Amino acid sequence: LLHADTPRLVTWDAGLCTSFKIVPIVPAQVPQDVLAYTFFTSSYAIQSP
Amino acid sequence: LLHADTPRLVTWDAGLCTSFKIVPIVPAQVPQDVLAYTFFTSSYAIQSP
Amino acid sequence: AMSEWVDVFETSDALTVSIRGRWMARLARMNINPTEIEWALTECAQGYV
Repeated sequence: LLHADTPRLVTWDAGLCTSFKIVPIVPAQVPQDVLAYTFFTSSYAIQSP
Repeated sequence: LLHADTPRLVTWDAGLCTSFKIVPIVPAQVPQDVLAYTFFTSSYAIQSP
Repeated sequence: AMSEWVDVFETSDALTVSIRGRWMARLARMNINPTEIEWALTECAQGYV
């Protein structure tokens, strides 16, 4: 055994390196001219950042 | 009836016109930077020749 | 087929990034290589092993 009260120095994060997040305070839904992207018979929805 | 012991000359092959095939002798799996192709929300896997 | 390290663009925040940047450095400076360990442990032994 290794009894020493050793500190964990090496640690990893596979996620995003950010500490601030943008949130909605007052929701809303508005009409739009374009509703989605289409490819042949497929159709993908619009995802905003 | 047609009794004659007639030979089959005309025959067809819709497959591949090759007679040699490449095989794996010793398998292996290695880590890669790229894992697949992505299109909008779809994602296709990488198929090697 | 995987790279030992990589630089990528992606959502994140300069502050957090900058911090982990220094944390990186600090650790890296603490590096040792086995050869050094050989010398250390051996010298401690006062020459019996």
